[PDB]
Amino acid sequence: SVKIGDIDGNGEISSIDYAILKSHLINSNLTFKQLAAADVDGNGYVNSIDLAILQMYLLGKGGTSDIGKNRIYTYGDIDNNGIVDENDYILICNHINGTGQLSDASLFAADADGNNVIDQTDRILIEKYITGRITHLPV
Amino acid sequence: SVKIGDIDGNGEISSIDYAILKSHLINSNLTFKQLAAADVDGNGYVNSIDLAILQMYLLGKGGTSDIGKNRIYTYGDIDNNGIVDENDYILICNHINGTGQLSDASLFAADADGNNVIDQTDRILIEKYITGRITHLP
Ligand SMILES: [Ca+2]
Ligand SMILES: [Ca+2]
Ligand SMILES: [Ca+2]
Ligand SMILES: [Ca+2]
Ligand SMILES: [Ca+2]
Ligand SMILES: [Ca+2]
Ligand SMILES: [Ca+2]
Ligand SMILES: [Ca+2]
Repeated sequence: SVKIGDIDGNGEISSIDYAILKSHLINSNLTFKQLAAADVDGNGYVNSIDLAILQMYLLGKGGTSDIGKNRIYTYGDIDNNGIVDENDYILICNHINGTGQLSDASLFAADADGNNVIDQTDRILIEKYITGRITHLPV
Repeated sequence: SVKIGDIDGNGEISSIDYAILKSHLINSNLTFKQLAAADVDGNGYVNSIDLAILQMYLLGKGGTSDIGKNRIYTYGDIDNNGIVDENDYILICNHINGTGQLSDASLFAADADGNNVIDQTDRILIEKYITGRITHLP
């Protein structure tokens, strides 16, 4: 499960989560799972606006946000429309071929073997899943 | 500062906060300030619904709530209308006299000496505050 804002993965939202995101925005260091947790506003990309929303939440000053909620994801569902199908395959293929970069927040769903790399193995697994040759993704 | 759901007052919302509130609902023990923090849904009373909302939040399953937000308190402003006047005084007097009980969440605003009791001392102190004899409630 991915908890929005829970950058260190410990299940609770704290100033350490914020510190890790702030450091990442200076020098990238977050895993795919952390990038999914870091996309506080849900627009797919991890940036200083996400950081700001997390700051306002932690200081008690925030409006309504998804911080603390479990993020809805399905492995292989890269566009997060609730189905794994050939449009998900296209997104990962273009990513691998250099003709379209996956959003920061969708890398976790694309990483079908959970090794924090997007490569041919992920594509093949999604291909097998779509065509019914495997019942689930290994992750 | 009162932060909603932050029962232990450490500035963050965690499983410890839930444990303290659950313990209180079994055997009452929260301070007035903790009661203010525990009224998650803002309805004035601290009960199992507040606990349930905190539980859902900590499991990542909650809807929209005020958990984590600061709730601004003005000492002596019992009706939360932004001024301290005779109407706040009446609310504390009735409470003391047993002719109307303050909500759990307003006890912190009424407690002029911070001893987690509302008694004749809180009445005298708000009187002095309203009439300007004391510059601020202790
Ligand atoms: Ca955390
Ligand atoms: Ca974002
Ligand atoms: Ca899809
Ligand atoms: Ca992979
Ligand atoms: Ca706390
Ligand atoms: Ca309540
Ligand atoms: Ca008032
Ligand atoms: Ca008192």
